[PDB]
Amino acid sequence: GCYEQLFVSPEVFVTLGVISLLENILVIVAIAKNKNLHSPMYFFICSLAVADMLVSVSNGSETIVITLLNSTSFTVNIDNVIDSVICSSLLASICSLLSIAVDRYFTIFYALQYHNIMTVKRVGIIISCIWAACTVSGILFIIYSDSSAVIICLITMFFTMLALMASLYVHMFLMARLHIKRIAVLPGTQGANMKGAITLTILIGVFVVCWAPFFLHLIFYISCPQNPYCVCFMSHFNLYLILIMCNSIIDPLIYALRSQELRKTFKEIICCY
Amino acid sequence: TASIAQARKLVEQLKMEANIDRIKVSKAAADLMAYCEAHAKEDPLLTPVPASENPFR
Amino acid sequence: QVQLQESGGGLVQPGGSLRLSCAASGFTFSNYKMNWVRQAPGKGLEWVSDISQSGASISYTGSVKGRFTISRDNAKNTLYLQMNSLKPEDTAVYYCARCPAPFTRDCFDVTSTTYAYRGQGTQVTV
Amino acid sequence: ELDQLRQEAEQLKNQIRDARKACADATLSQITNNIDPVGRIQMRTRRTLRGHLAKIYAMHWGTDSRLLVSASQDGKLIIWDSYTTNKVHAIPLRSSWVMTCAYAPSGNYVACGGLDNICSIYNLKTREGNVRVSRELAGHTGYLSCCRFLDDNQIVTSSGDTTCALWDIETGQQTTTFTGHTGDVMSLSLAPDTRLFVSGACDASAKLWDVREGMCRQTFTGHESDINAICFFPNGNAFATGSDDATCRLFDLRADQELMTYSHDNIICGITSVSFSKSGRLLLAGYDDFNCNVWDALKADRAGVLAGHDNRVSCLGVTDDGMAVATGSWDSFLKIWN
Amino acid sequence: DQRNEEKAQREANKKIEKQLQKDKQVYRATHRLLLLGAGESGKNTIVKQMSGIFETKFQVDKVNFHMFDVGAQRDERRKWIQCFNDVTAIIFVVASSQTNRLQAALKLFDSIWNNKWLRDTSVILFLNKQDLLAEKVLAKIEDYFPEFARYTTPEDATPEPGEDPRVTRAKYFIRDEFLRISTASGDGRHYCYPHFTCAVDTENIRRVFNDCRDIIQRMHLRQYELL
Amino acid sequence: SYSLEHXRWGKPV
Ligand SMILES: [Ca+2]
Repeated sequence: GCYEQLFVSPEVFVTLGVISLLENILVIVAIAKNKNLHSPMYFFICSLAVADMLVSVSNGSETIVITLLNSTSFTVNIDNVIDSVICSSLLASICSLLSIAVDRYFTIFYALQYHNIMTVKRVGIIISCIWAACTVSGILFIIYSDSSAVIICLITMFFTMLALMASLYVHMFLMARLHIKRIAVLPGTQGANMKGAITLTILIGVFVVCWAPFFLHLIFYISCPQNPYCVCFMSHFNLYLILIMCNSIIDPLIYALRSQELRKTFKEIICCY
Repeated sequence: TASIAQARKLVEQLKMEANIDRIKVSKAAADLMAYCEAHAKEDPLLTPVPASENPFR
Repeated sequence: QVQLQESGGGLVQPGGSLRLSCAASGFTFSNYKMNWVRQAPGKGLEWVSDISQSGASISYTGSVKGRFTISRDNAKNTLYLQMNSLKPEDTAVYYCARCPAPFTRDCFDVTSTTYAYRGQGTQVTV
Repeated sequence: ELDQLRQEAEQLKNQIRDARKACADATLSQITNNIDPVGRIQMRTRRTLRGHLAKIYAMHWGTDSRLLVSASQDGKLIIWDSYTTNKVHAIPLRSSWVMTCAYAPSGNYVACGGLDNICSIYNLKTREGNVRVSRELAGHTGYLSCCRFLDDNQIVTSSGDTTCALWDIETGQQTTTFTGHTGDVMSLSLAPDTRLFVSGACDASAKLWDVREGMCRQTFTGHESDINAICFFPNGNAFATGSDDATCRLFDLRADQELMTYSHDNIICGITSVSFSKSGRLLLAGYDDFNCNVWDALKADRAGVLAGHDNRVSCLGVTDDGMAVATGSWDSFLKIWN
Repeated sequence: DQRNEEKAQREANKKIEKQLQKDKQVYRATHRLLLLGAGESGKNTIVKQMSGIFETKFQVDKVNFHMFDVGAQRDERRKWIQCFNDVTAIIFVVASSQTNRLQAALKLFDSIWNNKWLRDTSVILFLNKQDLLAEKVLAKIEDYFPEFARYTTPEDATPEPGEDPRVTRAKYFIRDEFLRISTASGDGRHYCYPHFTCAVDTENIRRVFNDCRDIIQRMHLRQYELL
Repeated sequence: SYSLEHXRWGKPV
């Protein structure tokens, strides 16, 4: 059944959209309502939560619009607007994950200068510049979607930012391991080596598993469109979109929910609402 | 025995404290209770003062 | 008001032993760590022994290991000190001292300046 | 001679103990058992004041029940308008290690200090409109733990050298020294008529001092560890103290005896601050559990709690009129309850 | 007509809040250090080679450090020690070697380390006067620390060339006596960074800098579940 | 003729 395009029940798209919407909204509210959670790292987490909310919303909207139109000029403009929103939001999500990791690398490797670098003014400038560039790129990538240049630029940006994220986290891990080696050599003395390896495994594995199939799809979309096996692989586009939305639902649990303050704020908000 | 200088001051202070015309406890306790009762209606932290009077909200 | 009153002192010949005591009042004895400190005739106060509230962990200065032991009895509010195999170097005034706060393990009780929770001391001449 | 003087002191102590026992016909708890309880008290936070970065050590209400002064570890005092939550002043300090502050009853001056052993007095009302240091009081050798204002020209301070002092602000000289404590002095409280004051210390004791004579009139004992907070009763014939033994005690200045003990099996933390309500019926105390308990001062029952802090509560106070209770903690926030 | 006073108060906040924001940035970029030591500690040298309280400021590689030295305070530390509970590090200087001054230092360190308010503050520990220890030992430890009689040099010891093995053993014995306390009580929230320094040594200025860096790095590594 | 489908680049052209 590879030749036929895989059809995924709209209900699944609307369910993932609503649940991730709820969680992302809670993450944003918890940050806005807790004055202690105003460091640059939480502004970057907020930006990520916003991008994930945008992915879940627009895509979900596209699903509902398609379903309603199918049950029953305008179609072209609606499709172009929604797709430009989705592309911009996906670029913003990837850039936000890179910023988070990039922010963290700074703290670990610039512990004494860190505050003279990531000043709130600069955090606001960086976030606004990222969002503006992502919106503009999403619009240009949809207006000229029928061109190889757009797909090539999308796979280049993805794989450059994947390599950067993996490099930054591997370097921080190696520094943590060096500290472990020095701490353990004392006269008075899972484990830290396992906790660190698990943290890297989750942080990189989730990103790669939930994103990469889509960009592999685009790679085949330029390289081998007519090949009998690549056609079968491309039949799962509707599943690769679900994996991407599943990153929108998962990511808050590996960044926003690791901090104790955000957990406390979540639990108070949940009991209030 | 130089430290007797400090001990002597202690002794003098104790003598001054020994000569106190101490009041009976039950009378003072009754007086504090009566004080608390006399002003109970006047205390905004015990009395459910209306919101229109409370300047903090 | 809290008081600590040492007892069991005296003069002994080299190689002899004493059993010191300390009666406490005005506080719950079982909630505090107790220490023994000494005042040397020509030297400042030095810590000797530290017994935890439960008696489960006992620390001694290295110079008294294998010669001195301590114990406490929480039903009597009494702290003891067994001083065995004594030498001229052990001549000092011994004081029983209480840690400033209950339910903790951090103590600052060998201060030169008047410490509030220290007894009068007993002279142990050898 | 030293042993005989010690014996004489012990004899006097025994005479005092018997003199106090002679008056102990009944406890407070045997009288107030016929008084209806205050019931459940549920206060709610109305305003939150933000701006300090470091843990806040001191707060004091002015006499108009509208302005607050607070001091953090940054080296900054902030004057706040409790009604509109707006700031009025932000005074930089010479040093950041400030432990106490006080608001003058006239509203003209602010005093503060700490580990520098200097009490700095700032004039808030100047012709230029700028806040300036008017006086630096020095003589104390230990850290400054508490300052209180008697009048515009007189200030009472206490320090970690076991001595309290009365200072003449205009001349800058110390005029009265109050000695007799052996531990650090932690907190001062002035009588409603500012003729007497009481000083608590890290001796598990408190002393009733005569402001005008320089004489210590009474010594109170009863706590098992260091005393951290002290507060005069509204009437002026009793005071409440808090200590590191997790107990709060009410003492009567006329019977020279302990009158009531406030404790609970689940409280093993010390009492950072103590304050009374306008009627004296409620006793409020801040703890190390990041909360505050409201006790029925005549019953020793718990009336309610104030929860809303995530670090050690450092200070507590009540407005002169009685409309609100404010607290501060090591979270760098002040909160007002109602 | 009362609106004119309300407007005036809003203006005051604008002026104050902007200044507070400027001050807030200066506050977070400044690293505060508490300096403690033994009565015979060369604390003065510690300051020279780098009222009730004194302040010293340093700029090391464009990083601003603020070191506070306890002035003429009473010997009772249990009340002002709580105030220094948010410094980057506590620097504790102990002279090696008349009372058993080392036991007092070990007694003090044990009390500090286990303080309920200092559980997250790391300690940089300087062992001073190495030549006095070396001369005393080569010219006694067992009369104060009997377990020294069974102590052997750690397999990872790196003594300087020319040192007497008896001196290197004494140095590591003392270091290990402090480290056993730190290791036994620590739960991964703070660490001890002991150093063997000379009475006169300008390198100490970089030892504090590098230690402060590592303290912060491991703090963040703890936060990110990497360490 | 032209239709709307989930996402983009669903089918190669
Ligand atoms: Ca589309």
